[PDB]
Amino acid sequence: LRAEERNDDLYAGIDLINNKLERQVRKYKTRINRKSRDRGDQ
Amino acid sequence: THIDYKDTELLKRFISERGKILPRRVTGTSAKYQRMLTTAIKRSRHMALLPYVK
Amino acid sequence: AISQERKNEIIKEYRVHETDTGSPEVQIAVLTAEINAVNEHLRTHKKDHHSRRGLLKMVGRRRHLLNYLRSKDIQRYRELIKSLGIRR
Amino acid sequence: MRTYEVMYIVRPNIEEDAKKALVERFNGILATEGAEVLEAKDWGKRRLAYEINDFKDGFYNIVRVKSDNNKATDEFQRLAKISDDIIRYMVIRED
Amino acid sequence: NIENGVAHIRSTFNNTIVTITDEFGNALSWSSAGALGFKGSKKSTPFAAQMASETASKSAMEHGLKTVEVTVKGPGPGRESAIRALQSAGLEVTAIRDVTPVPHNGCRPPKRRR
Amino acid sequence: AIKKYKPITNGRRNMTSLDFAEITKTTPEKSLLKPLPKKAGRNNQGKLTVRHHGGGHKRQYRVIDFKRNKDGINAKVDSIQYDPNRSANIALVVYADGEKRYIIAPKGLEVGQIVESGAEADIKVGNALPLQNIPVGTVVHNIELKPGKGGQIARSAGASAQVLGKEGKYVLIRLRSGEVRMILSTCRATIGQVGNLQHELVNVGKAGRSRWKGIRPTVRGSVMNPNDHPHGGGEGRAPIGRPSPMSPWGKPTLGKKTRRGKKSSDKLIVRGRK
Amino acid sequence: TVVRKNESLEDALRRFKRSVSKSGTIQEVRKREFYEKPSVKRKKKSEAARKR
RNA sequence: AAACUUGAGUGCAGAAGAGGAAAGUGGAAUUCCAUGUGUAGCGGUGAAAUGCGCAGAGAUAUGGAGGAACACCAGUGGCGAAGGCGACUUUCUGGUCUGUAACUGACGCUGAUGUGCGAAAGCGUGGGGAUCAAACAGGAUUAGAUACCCUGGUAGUCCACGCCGUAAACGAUGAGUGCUAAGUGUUAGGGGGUUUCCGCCCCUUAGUGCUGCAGCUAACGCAUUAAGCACUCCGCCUGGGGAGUA
Ligand SMILES: [Mg+2]
Ligand SMILES: [Mg+2]
Ligand SMILES: [Mg+2]
Ligand SMILES: [Mg+2]
Ligand SMILES: [Mg+2]
Ligand SMILES: [Mg+2]
Repeated sequence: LRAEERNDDLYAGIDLINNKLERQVRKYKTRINRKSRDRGDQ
Repeated sequence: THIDYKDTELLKRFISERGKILPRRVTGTSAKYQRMLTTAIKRSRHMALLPYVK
Repeated sequence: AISQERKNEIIKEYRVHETDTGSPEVQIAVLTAEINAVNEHLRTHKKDHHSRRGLLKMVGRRRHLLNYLRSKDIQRYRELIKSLGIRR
Repeated sequence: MRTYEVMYIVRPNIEEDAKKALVERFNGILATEGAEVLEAKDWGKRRLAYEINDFKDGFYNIVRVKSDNNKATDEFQRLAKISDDIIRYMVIRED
Repeated sequence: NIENGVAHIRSTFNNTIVTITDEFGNALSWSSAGALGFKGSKKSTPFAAQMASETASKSAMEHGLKTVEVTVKGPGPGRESAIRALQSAGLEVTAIRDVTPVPHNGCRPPKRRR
Repeated sequence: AIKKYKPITNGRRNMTSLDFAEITKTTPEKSLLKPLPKKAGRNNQGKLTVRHHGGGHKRQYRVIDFKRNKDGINAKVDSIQYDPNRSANIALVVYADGEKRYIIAPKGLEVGQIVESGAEADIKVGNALPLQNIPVGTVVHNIELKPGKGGQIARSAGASAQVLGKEGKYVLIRLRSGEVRMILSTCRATIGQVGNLQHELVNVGKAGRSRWKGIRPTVRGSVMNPNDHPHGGGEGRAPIGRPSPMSPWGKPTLGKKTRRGKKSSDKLIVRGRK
Repeated sequence: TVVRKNESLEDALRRFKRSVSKSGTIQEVRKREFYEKPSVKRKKKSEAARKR
């Protein structure tokens, strides 16, 4: 989980780092939360 | 000619092995024969000369 | 519509000479039979809208022949209004 | 001017002159208002293909009518539903 | 009552159910997959039909109805594995019918599943 | 079936009447009438025992037979007439025997129509015949509850009941209430639904049409003093201030069931009201 | 509805497995597992006909 | 002011059709009820639970009631101006196509304003209410829910009469008439040629598709069903938001 901000405010920039962090975790989880696939064996 | 709905023997070679209709793809009849057939096969279903299912 | 023995009957009075069907006043009279036949059907069947533009089209083909018939002889037009009842 | 071909089915569990009493009311109905029956052919017992009013057999009838009114055969449609013997019925115009 | 009957199976997409009865159906005995300790979603297996068929057939015992002429009434995974496992009981399966309810486009089925 | 009144007046405004198109003769039959004085809520002691009854319009009582006795004698219908004493219309039927009498007019009933009231009757609208001989599934009305007493059940306008099944000497039936009851099999019930279907849909639209019906006005309990009603006076408008709404005589009136149990027909009710 | 006798059960199945596949039962109830929209089956039948 | 027959229309003779409207008839399935027999679960899911059942559930068999649709035939098929139209029968009724040439003799085309049809969802007055199902209730999932999933469920879905008049109402393509390589399926005819023991082949007409020159296009692509070459008439556009809003 990487993210970068090139702001100078080291309190307002982390308001955007946590925004980019929270987006990337949801990409990771919905990648692996497609276990729910109805596959009935023969 | 014209299919009469009482002539069962020529009309029941076109019914299925359960009571369905064979398509003209597998039977091989023409277009206007098939739909002149199907208005006679369904008047014969109504007066119990042929079943709906067996 | 109307039967042929009804249709061949109505082309006897308004015929101009023998074997002249297709004349304007012999194909307005058979329209007025077909006008009056279908709006009696349409009177008891008020929901039949697809048969209504069949009526409204042959109203238009009767009007275009009445407007045609005045343009070459007016005295024949006055006789057809009196023979079978139309307004205008 | 119009050629009709009715076909009506009666119960199997009826006896002889009960059967021929019911066919002779209808051929008077199918002669009413200028109907003038061509002929009244009768099929025999047929093993009919399924189970209507939990019966197994039926006695068929074929009556051909030449009318121009449709006054006789809809009268037939009115009464054949009323009677509990005549189990199905179908008129069809042939052109 | 001895050695004459009708076997009814209807394996749906869950829970293969079997009821054996006489030739004029009066429910001689029945068993299911839930009656064998299969709680849920293991019931939609042919292996559930491997035991559920004979445990109603062999535990009938009231008349010795030992012929079946089975009837199939459901689209399921354990469909043909319930008649294959019926000759494990060995009850002379002599007439197999697929009598399933097929509509003539009669009613509105439920919604699509997203 | 129903006419709406144009709002020419505030009291005529939303009022909705009933045009009497099913009525064919607007005059009663002089030999089947009977005086009906009003007992406006007052019993033999002289005092008012049910509230909200008073002086409506004067009414004659038309004797109609709820028991249907004349077996196997046909009855043509003269006319469909108005009756003030019930929600339905009534039908003057005339026997081929010669005697005239009224029955409640069913839904589709026309003049010149024959009516048979016996056991060998065809299952047609208006014919009365015992519940043994009535086939299962048909709708039926004017139901006897005891053999010979006359029909009592499903008798107001638009009421019907369908025969559900047959026990040993009982038939099952489903009421217009929704209640499934066993009725004794040797009891009459006339085939069909009783007419005047649009009776429920009149907006009487006016405080005076209610008074012409004989309905005196109902003062609420919460606008009384606390010796007139248990919801008697607070200061200003008050909520009802008790655990339950209560009647003028101190019984809880909202929800509480008042059917007297340990009763003989408790064996006969199968399903409750729906 | 076909009776199969004078053999074992593992050969009556071979008749019955193809006496059901040549019938409108399994392909019919799989179609009516859920209501399809009245203009998407006209394309579903069109895809099941243009491919043949 | 006359004359003509091709355009347009009527005849005559053949067809094809889920074109409408009204009234009847029919079968399978769904739900509910009544009954027989019979015993522990049924149902449901990625897994469960809510829910249902010992006041006999489900399963099975017979019978009943009721509403809604019409499996198979069924097809880049048919019909209609469009919306649309799919059990069957009868009545009433509209249009198209083919062929013949008897007849009328430009009667034609387009069409502002106007006047009528117009999917669904809606609204009104009543009916009817079987399945399905917004809203709503409850159980799970998840990181989180008001979503997805599951159980249940009201309006609605259905009919009758009045409205509403909007859709990605789409071939994102107005109508009419000519003209311009071909190849190929298929539908409704017609004339031939063999003859077939009812099956082909060639030519032509009107539909309906798929390929593809010339030509066109900004490019995709279109191409005798033009988006090619022309002529008539009608609707409409002239930057994006603001806005189909005051
Ligand atoms: Mg009161
Ligand atoms: Mg008022
Ligand atoms: Mg009050
Ligand atoms: Mg006071
Ligand atoms: Mg007190
Ligand atoms: Mg108080």
